[PDB]
Amino acid sequence: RVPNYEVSEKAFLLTQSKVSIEQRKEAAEFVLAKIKEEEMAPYYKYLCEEYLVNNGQSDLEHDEKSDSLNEWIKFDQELYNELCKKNESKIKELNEKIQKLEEDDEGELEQAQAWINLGEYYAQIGDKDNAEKTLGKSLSKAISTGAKIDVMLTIARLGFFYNDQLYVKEKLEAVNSMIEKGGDWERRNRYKTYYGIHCLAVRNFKEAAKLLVDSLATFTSIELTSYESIATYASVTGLFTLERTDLKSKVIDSPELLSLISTTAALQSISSLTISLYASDYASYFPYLLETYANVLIPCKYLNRHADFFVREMRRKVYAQLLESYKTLSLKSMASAFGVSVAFLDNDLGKFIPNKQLNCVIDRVNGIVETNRPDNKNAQYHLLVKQGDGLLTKLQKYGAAVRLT
Amino acid sequence: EFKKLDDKPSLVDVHLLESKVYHKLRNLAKSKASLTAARTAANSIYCPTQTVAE
Amino acid sequence: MSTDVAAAQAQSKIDLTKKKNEEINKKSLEEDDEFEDFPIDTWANGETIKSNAVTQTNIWEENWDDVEVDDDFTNELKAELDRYKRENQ
Repeated sequence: RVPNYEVSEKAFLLTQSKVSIEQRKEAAEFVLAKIKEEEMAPYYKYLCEEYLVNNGQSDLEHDEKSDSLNEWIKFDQELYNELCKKNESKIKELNEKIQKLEEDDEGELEQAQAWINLGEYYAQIGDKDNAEKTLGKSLSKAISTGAKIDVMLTIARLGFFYNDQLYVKEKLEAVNSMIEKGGDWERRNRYKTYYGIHCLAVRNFKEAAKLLVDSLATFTSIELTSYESIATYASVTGLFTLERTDLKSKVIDSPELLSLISTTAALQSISSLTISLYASDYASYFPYLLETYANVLIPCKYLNRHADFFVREMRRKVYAQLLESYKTLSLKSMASAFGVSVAFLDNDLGKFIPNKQLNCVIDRVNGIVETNRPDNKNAQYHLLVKQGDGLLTKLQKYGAAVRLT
Repeated sequence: EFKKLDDKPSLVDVHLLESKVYHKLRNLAKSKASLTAARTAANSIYCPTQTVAE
Repeated sequence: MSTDVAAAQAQSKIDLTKKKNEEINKKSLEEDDEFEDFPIDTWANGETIKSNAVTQTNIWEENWDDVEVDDDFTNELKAELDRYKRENQ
């Protein structure tokens, strides 16, 4: 249960090769250690299934790659023999003990509880298929509602372990049904953080942002990644989704973030960005951008998909707030503010502008940047009429279909 | 452990230290929560000059 | 399969016996379903259906990507270069 999210998190570092060499190597030593102790040999082999002849592969179990910077992934047949020994042993013994508890008769309580004990072993060794079955028998037999919440969650955690986001997706719909039927708050906190991390992994950061603020105030730690990590997820969602005012009020009215200060590199890079952004310092905004990229997105499982998406959107927001405060800027003045040369700026503005979410134009000959973004009645007009075409269209088709049938 | 065995005039002092701790970490949530505590502890009156000054 | 938003055109229509033959006719009119010619034509299986994250499999939401150029390389070259020019001024 508990060691599992540590392993998964470390392993992720070996999956990439865009992370630092010395950070990947310490992490690799750790993983081997728990391969021995916790039997994580099946997940070691799984990483090789996700490459096929992709960087991070050097395995002696199957094919190997010499363009990888990973070289600490190299299997042995000592690893493999040690596995079959341990697997065979543990399973025979532990099942035998569990079987006698089923024999002793009390249907609701004794049998149901015996069925849970299998699912912890199968979770531990990282097999999704066998875990699901044995924990399915537990849910089928009447047990307390809290337990049912625990066990559905346990299944949904194996989907983040392998990183199959869909696996998490399906199962947590079942939590949302049982959350009110159980009506328990202990585990309500946990739910908000799980479904939070689901939203984090996909492209819906609005939902995440509302769930993850709650996570800070009150935290349950079972089957959830370390609390320094939970602060790092909150700051990401807040900056991306919310704008100056909401964002600002949020990180001054969160004591939890402030009492913790910096404590790991990822947390530091995120927090730095924050201050600069609402405080209107753009000199130092830009080093922090580069820093977040390296130490926040790449290490995280759920934000490495968004590595590029993140930098893209963040340059838009910074620019938006600047454009808000100025009628005009000169390109050279706007460049000096960032700490980037004159030519450097023109490229960046010009990728955002035809897409039209920056809503400004650049007189090149005058060297000014003009801002023609409406906030009047003209702006409201643009929003509304676009939605009203959409009402027409929806009625048109559904109309036509019913008249004919 | 001293909530289970509280009979000490000495825990007014503990409460005050804690409040200072939290103030300088810059959370007011629990800076507030501890100042109330120390004040409750100083209702039964057994405090030195120094203690009330704090 | 589907076209447009999947649920908006899926609920709209179903087969009745009256309509059934008539659809078969429109497909035949075109000549082939046009999805069994495309694999023949590539001479194995595609190569550029995997070109982008949304293109690969439709399970993620849009990310509006089409260039796939990491921006971290270009930004480090920008940061360091403005700084040296200023320093040696």
